[PDB]
Amino acid sequence: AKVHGSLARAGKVKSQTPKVEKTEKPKKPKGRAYKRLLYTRRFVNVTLVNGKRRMNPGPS
Amino acid sequence: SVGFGLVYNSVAEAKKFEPTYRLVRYGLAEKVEKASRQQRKQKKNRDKKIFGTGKRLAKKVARRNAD
Amino acid sequence: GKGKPRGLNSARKLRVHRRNNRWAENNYKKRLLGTAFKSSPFGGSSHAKGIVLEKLGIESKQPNSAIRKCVRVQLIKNGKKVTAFVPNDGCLNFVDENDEVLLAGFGRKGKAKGDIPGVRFKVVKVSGVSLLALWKEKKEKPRS
Amino acid sequence: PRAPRTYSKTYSTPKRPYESSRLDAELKLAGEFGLKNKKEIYRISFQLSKIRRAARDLLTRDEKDPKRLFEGNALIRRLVRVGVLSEDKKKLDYVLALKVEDFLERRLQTQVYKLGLAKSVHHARVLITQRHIAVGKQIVNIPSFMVRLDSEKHIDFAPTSPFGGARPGRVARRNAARKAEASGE
Amino acid sequence: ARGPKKHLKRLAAPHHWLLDKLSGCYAPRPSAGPHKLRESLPLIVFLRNRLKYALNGREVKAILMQRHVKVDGKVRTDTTYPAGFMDVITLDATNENFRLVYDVKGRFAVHRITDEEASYKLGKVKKVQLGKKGVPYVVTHDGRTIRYPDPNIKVNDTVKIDLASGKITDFIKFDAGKLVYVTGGRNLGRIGTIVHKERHDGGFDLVHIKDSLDNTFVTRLNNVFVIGEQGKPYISLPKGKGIKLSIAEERDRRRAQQGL
RNA sequence: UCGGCACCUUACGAGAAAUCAAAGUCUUUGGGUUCUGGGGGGAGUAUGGUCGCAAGGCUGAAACUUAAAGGAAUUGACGGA
RNA sequence: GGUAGGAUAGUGGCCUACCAUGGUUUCAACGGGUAACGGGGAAUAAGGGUUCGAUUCCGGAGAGGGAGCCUGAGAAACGGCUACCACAUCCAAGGAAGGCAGCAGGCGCGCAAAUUACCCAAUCCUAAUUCAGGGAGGUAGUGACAAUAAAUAACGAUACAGGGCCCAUUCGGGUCUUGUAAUUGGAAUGAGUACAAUGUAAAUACCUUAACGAGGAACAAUUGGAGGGCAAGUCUGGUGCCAGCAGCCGCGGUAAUUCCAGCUCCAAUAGCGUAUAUUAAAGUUGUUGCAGUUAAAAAGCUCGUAGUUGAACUUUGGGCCCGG
Ligand SMILES: [Mg+2]
Ligand SMILES: [Mg+2]
Ligand SMILES: [Mg+2]
Ligand SMILES: [Mg+2]
Ligand SMILES: [Mg+2]
Ligand SMILES: [Mg+2]
Ligand SMILES: [Mg+2]
Ligand SMILES: [Mg+2]
Ligand SMILES: [Mg+2]
Ligand SMILES: [Mg+2]
Ligand SMILES: [Mg+2]
Ligand SMILES: [Mg+2]
Ligand SMILES: [Mg+2]
Ligand SMILES: [Mg+2]
Ligand SMILES: [Mg+2]
Ligand SMILES: [Mg+2]
Ligand SMILES: [Mg+2]
Ligand SMILES: [Mg+2]
Ligand SMILES: [Mg+2]
Ligand SMILES: [Mg+2]
Ligand SMILES: [Mg+2]
Ligand SMILES: [Mg+2]
Ligand SMILES: [Mg+2]
Ligand SMILES: [Mg+2]
Ligand SMILES: [Mg+2]
Ligand SMILES: [Mg+2]
Ligand SMILES: [Mg+2]
Ligand SMILES: [Mg+2]
Ligand SMILES: [Mg+2]
Ligand SMILES: [Mg+2]
Ligand SMILES: [Mg+2]
Ligand SMILES: [Mg+2]
Ligand SMILES: [Mg+2]
Ligand SMILES: [Mg+2]
Ligand SMILES: [Mg+2]
Ligand SMILES: [Mg+2]
Ligand SMILES: [Mg+2]
Ligand SMILES: [Mg+2]
Ligand SMILES: [Mg+2]
Ligand SMILES: [Mg+2]
Ligand SMILES: [Mg+2]
Ligand SMILES: [Mg+2]
Repeated sequence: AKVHGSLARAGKVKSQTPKVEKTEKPKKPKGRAYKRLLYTRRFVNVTLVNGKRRMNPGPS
Repeated sequence: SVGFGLVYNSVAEAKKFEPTYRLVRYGLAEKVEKASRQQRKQKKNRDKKIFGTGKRLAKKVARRNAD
Repeated sequence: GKGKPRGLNSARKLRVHRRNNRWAENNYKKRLLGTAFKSSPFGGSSHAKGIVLEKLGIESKQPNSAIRKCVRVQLIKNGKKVTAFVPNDGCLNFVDENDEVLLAGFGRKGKAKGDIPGVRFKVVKVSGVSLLALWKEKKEKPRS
Repeated sequence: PRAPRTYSKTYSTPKRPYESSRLDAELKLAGEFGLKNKKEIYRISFQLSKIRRAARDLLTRDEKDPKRLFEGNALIRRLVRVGVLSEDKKKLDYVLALKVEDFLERRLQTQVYKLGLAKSVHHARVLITQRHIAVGKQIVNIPSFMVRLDSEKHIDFAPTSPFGGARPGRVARRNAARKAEASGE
Repeated sequence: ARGPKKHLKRLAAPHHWLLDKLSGCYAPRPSAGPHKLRESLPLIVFLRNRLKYALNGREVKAILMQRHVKVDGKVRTDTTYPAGFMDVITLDATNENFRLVYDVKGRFAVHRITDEEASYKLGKVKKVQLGKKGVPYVVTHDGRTIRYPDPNIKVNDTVKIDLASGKITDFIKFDAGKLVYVTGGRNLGRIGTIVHKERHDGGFDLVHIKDSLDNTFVTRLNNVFVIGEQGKPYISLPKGKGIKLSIAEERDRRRAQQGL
């Protein structure tokens, strides 16, 4: 249990992480209309029903 | 709209039983030009210091601290 | 006959035996002796304010290889010295030498968390301006 | 010093936060009935928990008990009146068989859609919220209103608040004022 | 502590006054008087919360300081005057006379009586004693002392008080067969005369009482008020005749009397 | 035939298994009763008391630490079997 | 404990005088601790329970700490007095005055808690009293303590999924549009703003309502997560056992599903996360209901007192009537 490790590197990765601004996008609806959007994407017009269903497919 | 109504038998009995604030609302009593409550309480506590009418106190003060 | 007495007039023996054996649990022992108000630097409290004495670098337990970036803190209400982890990337740059931190527990009710030896507390606010808000972008630390 | 004000929580969260079956069932419920929240399902589950616990403690009582007859008949009468339990089927072991969809069908947001008048549950919600639909001649803007089976025939558009008449409406009036500004007088 | 309490918290008031929980921290504390604090009804609760003749306490004071009300013949301009059981309230305007009797739910109902019945009240004899110079008196349930009673008047009997002079007109013994009105306990407000009486030397004599639908009930002797013989009571009786129907019979009556 | 030290078979049963005529008659949970235990350490330590000539015995913590320690069996590998 | 007296409003070792030797205790006295006011109650629990109750009601105690007393029906009163102790204010130094655990407010203490506001209109109380007084109380302010309800959009036409018709023959037929055209059209409404009215003691706010009030309807919803537990990514960029994450198991040493980000997705949602305490989960306190051969645990063995527990036995049966 050694308590005098070097503190020079504190914040290294976050300080040298490249800055990407968030992409401006349309707003999503809030509340009742968001649960409506979830229900249409999951149980009404779902097509990605491989096995059971998937929600976040990546590039294959 | 739902509310409550009183019709007194006469306007003398209306003035007699009707509360002061409702008579001020209806114009049948003048709003009094009284003071604020803290000023009234402070005046009362000032008067609690004085015993008697205080005319002798005022003349003794004006006698002692004028020369 | 299953060891314990069963008879209708044996409630004294049953209750005295339960009172004696209740002492073997951790929580009942700790609650009844008042351990949190005699031991436990946060003397019964959830949070405690303290003054930073020093920035320490604790080397993590094996098989983890890192320096953990803690602070040594003297508690204002109590005078006890504790070591508190400063949780996020950076955020030891946000503390200072000799200023004010609000400290909380660290999840496991005593009992240091993870690979971090001997550290039972974390830093929640420094200078009353909330390390999460300092870390995101939200508030700025006061200079004085 | 005063009398304390009584208040009660009206819902309960499930013990298991992430069950795929339950999350699928409640999203199915909120899509069928047009709900804002999982809290609107949790409230109905809370009401069923209380109804079923009451009917259970009455059902463990012997039949022809005075409390069983009085409180069980009052429970049955309330459920028949609100329409969750049918106008037949007036037994305590059939109110244990009640489910959530029975109460969700009795909402004003479901009844407004069911009795024409709305064309969707999400249109029903924003008809109700927007000071349209009147249940007697009383405007209600609460979608969780529990229509009580003798108000169903009286649910209609409000006397005020157009689609019910007596005045055009805010953006209709402004747009007609703009067309009067442009075209004529 | 340190002396007599002058206030009464609301929620410490008697439940039969039916005071609303909100709209004040304080209940009207009954004054000292003929009846107890918890066995009585203050005049502000009668005139504002029962008859609805006054909306405030200030209107109760304005009614009372015009000497319209009188309790048991005398005027009683006290707002929190403890009007209790058998007390007669006479309101001169609208010519109303009331006798304070319990309805069978246990509360003081509004029971309008006539001017003949308002002339008298009934008093349960609480003790029979000799006063000084050897004069006998009886003490009734409302604190009245009546000198020179009949020598047949014993404890737990009921005298009839003439209320223009506080004199005993006639009286009813306590013996098997005669009506009982119940003025406390959980059988409060009931009627039904008798089965018998069991003695229990040392404390709490008990009375068995069996109403006209043959439902027996036991009451303590101190909660038992004789109102007459079986049939023809000496008072008028309130709306219900003191039967105490059960809740199923109450709902079977209330559903009937709302559809015409 | 009664009483004893045990043994052998079976598993009705029990058990996590090894095994067990008791370690059975236990979620189909109550024959009577005493004592002991509540994750591993720290620790049978410190302190207080008590007994002993002493060695020691009896009673007996806590701070702190820890994510396993352990039990039985299986397969493998290894053994100066 | 007895006798007598004194004192008391009165019983009484309450005190006194003279006697006697009692009173309590393993059925736990007495002593110690309490981060103990007690109760009604509260949280949670299938049931049995566990934990909390300073705090709206009731009872008690206290007014910096002790003690003593006056008055009075009632106080050992503290918005009464007296003394001492502690603390502290004014002063011409001679003296004099003090008690926020009332209300508001301050300092300090701390993780931790609001206006030096308005009013007696309500509820009640007090008075000689309908009238006066009331920081009791009510009203507003501050207030994400907790609780209730529930906005942040809805609906069509131009584009496309196909569920299709008579063997749509190859897409036409009077099919039938939920997802996509950061398209296109008019409707609807309250957040806000306010004329007034109502509200109210006077207001504010609610409720109602004239005129205003959305197209990116910028009138823009957040907080935590996306390896497992545990719902959601082997997507891209950066870092390279560092920085950091990670309740636990674990990830990071050059392709990181876990770090820091961007995109997308998930969960709850005007809320969501963290720390502590506690309840369920915990049959891990076990009365219900644990375990003791080997996992923790049968006292080395026997006697033995309290405690607990303790064999069987004593009017059973038959008939008749009323009778819910
Ligand atoms: Mg699959
Ligand atoms: Mg027994
Ligand atoms: Mg409208
Ligand atoms: Mg008091
Ligand atoms: Mg009073
Ligand atoms: Mg078995
Ligand atoms: Mg344990
Ligand atoms: Mg252990
Ligand atoms: Mg020792
Ligand atoms: Mg082994
Ligand atoms: Mg004497
Ligand atoms: Mg004596
Ligand atoms: Mg004596
Ligand atoms: Mg004794
Ligand atoms: Mg204390
Ligand atoms: Mg308590
Ligand atoms: Mg308490
Ligand atoms: Mg305290
Ligand atoms: Mg006191
Ligand atoms: Mg103080
Ligand atoms: Mg006095
Ligand atoms: Mg004092
Ligand atoms: Mg004071
Ligand atoms: Mg006082
Ligand atoms: Mg204060
Ligand atoms: Mg107050
Ligand atoms: Mg706070
Ligand atoms: Mg303040
Ligand atoms: Mg007032
Ligand atoms: Mg105040
Ligand atoms: Mg918004
Ligand atoms: Mg409106
Ligand atoms: Mg990520
Ligand atoms: Mg998953
Ligand atoms: Mg992760
Ligand atoms: Mg359980
Ligand atoms: Mg166990
Ligand atoms: Mg062992
Ligand atoms: Mg062992
Ligand atoms: Mg042995
Ligand atoms: Mg023995
Ligand atoms: Mg026996």
